[PDB]
Amino acid sequence: VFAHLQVSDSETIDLENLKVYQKVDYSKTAKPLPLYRECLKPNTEITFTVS
RNA sequence: ACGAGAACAUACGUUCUUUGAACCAAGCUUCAACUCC
Repeated sequence: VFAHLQVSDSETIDLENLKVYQKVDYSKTAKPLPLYRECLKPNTEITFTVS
């Protein structure tokens, strides 16, 4: 079933939609962890072509 | 004082002419740059 799913990449997202976040863990109460990862800012549209 | 004596089975002559080791065939199939604290 996965040999017949054709998914491509996306078009090149503009570089202004990237934002560096703090990785926070929330088990009982939120506390930060020293790890920043460069994510996308929310409500950002990314376009794929899947067949 | 031998059915004997003398006498090269020798001379000449391209294993040679024509002939694709070719034809067909995806280096591909399945994978999250990821999990934990």
